[PDB]
Amino acid sequence: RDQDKQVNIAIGSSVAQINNYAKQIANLNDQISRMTGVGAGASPNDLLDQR
Amino acid sequence: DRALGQKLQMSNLVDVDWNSVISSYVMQQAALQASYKTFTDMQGM
Amino acid sequence: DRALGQKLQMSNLVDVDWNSVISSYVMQQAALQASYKTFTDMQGMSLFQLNR
Amino acid sequence: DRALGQKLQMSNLVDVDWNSVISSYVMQQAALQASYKTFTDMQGMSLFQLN
Amino acid sequence: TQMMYEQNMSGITNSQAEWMKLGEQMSTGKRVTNPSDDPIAASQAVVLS
Amino acid sequence: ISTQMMYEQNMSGITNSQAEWMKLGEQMSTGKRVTNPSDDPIAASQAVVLS
Amino acid sequence: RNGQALLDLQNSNVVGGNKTFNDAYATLVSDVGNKTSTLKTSSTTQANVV
Repeated sequence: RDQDKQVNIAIGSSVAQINNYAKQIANLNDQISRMTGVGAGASPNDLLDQR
Repeated sequence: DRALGQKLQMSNLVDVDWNSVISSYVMQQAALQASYKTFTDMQGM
Repeated sequence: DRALGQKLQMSNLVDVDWNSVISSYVMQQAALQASYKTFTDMQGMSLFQLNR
Repeated sequence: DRALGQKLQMSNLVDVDWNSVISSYVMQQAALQASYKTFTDMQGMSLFQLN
Repeated sequence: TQMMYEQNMSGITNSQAEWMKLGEQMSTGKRVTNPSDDPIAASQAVVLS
Repeated sequence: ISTQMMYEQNMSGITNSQAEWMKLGEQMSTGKRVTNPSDDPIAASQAVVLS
Repeated sequence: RNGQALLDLQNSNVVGGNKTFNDAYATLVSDVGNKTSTLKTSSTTQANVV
């Protein structure tokens, strides 16, 4: 039973982090578009790799 | 024996592997030296 | 016999297992040595930040 | 044993932690070397004030 | 000219900060300290404690 | 600044490790799990009553 | 026996009623962890942008 006590709360804590991932990438991708077009020849190579 | 199992399972989470960290430590020291030489040259311009 | 039993009782309160403490201080001595190195290394390196 | 207790009690007033002192020693040693360097370079710049 | 100085200097800074962290863990001997060292497993550490 | 910080840190960690080693040395030399009221007082009191 | 009963309080779910005291500490820890991680990374990314 105690093994399950660990497992359940651990996954429950897990899920929120992926929502954090999603919103972070949402805003990041919001910016990469501008930095690509406004780059107009430049490229945020770090924003390429980091995402 | 239950306590022994718990004791080692804790190490699994908290502890640090000496070898990996010392290797990374030396490597990053080398990287530091590289960066410093880079700086002093570039400032030499 | 009643004295013997209490004599055995006494030790568990106050005596020490020898193997645990020995192995312990050995390993902590090794860790102590390693951190000692790290101090010496880090300060000598910090010297290069300005050895220039 | 009471004399030993005195001895340790003495230490608290007069004994020096070798690690603290040596750390401070190398720290101020670095300061001493660096400070020399700054004087030298500044004085060279002064020499160039006239040139 | 600024950009170049900042580029290389901040290179030095992040290289140091990396080494600082490796230095932290090595000197202490603990791989994990805090939400920044372990936002996840430290909770199970509490449980097992 | 952070040079200072990290050397100090090393100092903190090394001192804590040494303090552990020194308490180990205490019990080591004495061959006793306990000698003081501030080790674990209850054991001490039980020792007096058992004596 | 009342002394024996007190100890069981620690085994009770009451405060964490969906949980116990243990899990209050641990879940608060997990919360600060998620916050620390996500905010740190957002800060780093926006610093890169600027």
